[PDB]
Amino acid sequence: VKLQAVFR
Amino acid sequence: VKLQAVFR
Amino acid sequence: SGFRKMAFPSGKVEGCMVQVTCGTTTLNGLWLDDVVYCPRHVICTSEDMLNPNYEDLLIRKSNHNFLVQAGNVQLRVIGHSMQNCVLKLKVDTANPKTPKYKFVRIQPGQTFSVLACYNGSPSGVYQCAMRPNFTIKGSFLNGSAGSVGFNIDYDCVSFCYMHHMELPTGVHAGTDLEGNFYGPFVDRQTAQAAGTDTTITVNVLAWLYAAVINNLVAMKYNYEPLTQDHVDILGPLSAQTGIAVLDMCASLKELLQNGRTILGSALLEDEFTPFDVVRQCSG
Amino acid sequence: SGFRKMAFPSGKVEGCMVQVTCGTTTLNGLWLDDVVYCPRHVICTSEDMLNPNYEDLLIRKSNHNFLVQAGNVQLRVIGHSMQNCVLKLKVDTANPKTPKYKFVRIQPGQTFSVLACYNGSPSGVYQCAMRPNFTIKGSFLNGSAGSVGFNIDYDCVSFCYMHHMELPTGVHAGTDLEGNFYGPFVDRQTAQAAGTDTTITVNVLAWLYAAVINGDRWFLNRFTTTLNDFNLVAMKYNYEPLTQDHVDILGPLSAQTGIAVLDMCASLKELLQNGMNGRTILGSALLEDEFTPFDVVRQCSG
Repeated sequence: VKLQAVFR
Repeated sequence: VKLQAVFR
Repeated sequence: SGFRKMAFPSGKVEGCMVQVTCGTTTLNGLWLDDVVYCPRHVICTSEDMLNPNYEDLLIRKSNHNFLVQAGNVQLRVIGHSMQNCVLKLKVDTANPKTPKYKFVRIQPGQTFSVLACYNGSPSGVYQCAMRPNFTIKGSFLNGSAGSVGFNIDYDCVSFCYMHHMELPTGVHAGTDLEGNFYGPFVDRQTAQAAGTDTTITVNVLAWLYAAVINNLVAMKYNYEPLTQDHVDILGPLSAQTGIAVLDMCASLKELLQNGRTILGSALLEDEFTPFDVVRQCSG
Repeated sequence: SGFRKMAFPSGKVEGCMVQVTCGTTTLNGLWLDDVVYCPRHVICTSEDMLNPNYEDLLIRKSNHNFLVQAGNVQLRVIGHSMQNCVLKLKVDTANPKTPKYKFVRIQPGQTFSVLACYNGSPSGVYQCAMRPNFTIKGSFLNGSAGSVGFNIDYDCVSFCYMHHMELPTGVHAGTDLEGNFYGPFVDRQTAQAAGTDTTITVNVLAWLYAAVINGDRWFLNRFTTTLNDFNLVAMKYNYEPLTQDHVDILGPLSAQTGIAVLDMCASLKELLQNGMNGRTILGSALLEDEFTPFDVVRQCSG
């Protein structure tokens, strides 16, 4: 269950 | 065979 | 002649895709008049995904923590607010490429065109159905959230989807442009899973027709219930073939027994609405 | 995650679609710089398309005979030339939305996106493969001609296709943008039929790799084999022979998955023998061949 923004 | 311009 | 899965010309929507960054978290945004719309989890961090409080996280942030790149042009954010799961960022410039538009919450069964974006750049367009379990079968990687689904009726762009997340199954959930989710999903990385999928009955009918041109045993075979407003919509397509709605509804049974290709497919295809047939076939 | 038939965004092409009228004949044309490109049979009447001579049908015609509407605006035709089966109308006005563009001739096997148009107004976009028989299973109606096929790199539109006609099987024939037809067809209503269509082998193999990357693995086996022997078995289901160039370009996908190309061919073989046993691959109940290695790498990696 992945939030599909880019996290860094 | 059909040419697919409109000839009307 | 010919029948293919077909997206709307994406041009009028590409003009509206910007990039939205909060700290180091980045995703796509929808710039319309003087308002950017974007999934609200852009205000999260990797450490901060499991159980996030968007209302505290939002309070900590000012206009100046929202970076919007619309091409080169950095848009200066001059206002911020949260409606359900989407941010609203008021900006100095109205989008000069803003088309006629309105938000709508589509029903399961209905189809829209998805403009897959990354860093605010349109990457690809494909055709999606809102499935019964309120998921879509997409192609979406990291950076894809804020990607929009839309339909074009006149040159009114009706936005019906903004993307947020993928599920373990390989499918996708998101919101209408009021930030309300489709189905019972929330923007956090807790174990969620989709309802079991039905099959859109009216759409497999509509498609059966489309082949030619080139009741309710459905609980048994996991086909959603067919309705009166569906056989009034399908009307035009039963007239065009001479095969009445119920007439076509007949053929349905010896198919779900032992149904090699139909329009290329050896399965009943339900990702095409009857409007999607009318447009392509006699339209 | 996911794998889907995915078109290039069509914006850049949309800004170049005009309609061309000549007599009561109308189709779509491609407005790049100060030239519109369209199919030449626009100069034909209904009465003179069974057996036309284009080189005079053009000498019989004048700049003023050519109408080009770019939405609201009319465009003044200040020149015309013919090059193979396309007309080049020079116009007083360079297209201010002209994108970076090349013109390319693609191979059988390669994909492009088709912006379908009517009356110069774009209708919808969809992905197409050039078949081995040099046709395309498109979705075109009357007035679709001059609709174009394209690939975008970052901001560079390569035009590989323009639309002319519909063969009597429901499949489509067009030219590159220098007007040379793909395959043995000609723009007149004489008896033409496509050569019997092969399957794009490499494409199906890339499509299997795509399915592995999304989870479906069931069609795999510990069986490996010999190119020549898989070829001998392909030649028996109407698959094109697979070259040693074809193996090389699967190289990347073979890496990412650890499945060696030869191993995937043995997986393809065992499918063709026994079929899919009422199973699915990526939501399809038959082997999809309209997806290039690039098509798949483009969707599955970043």
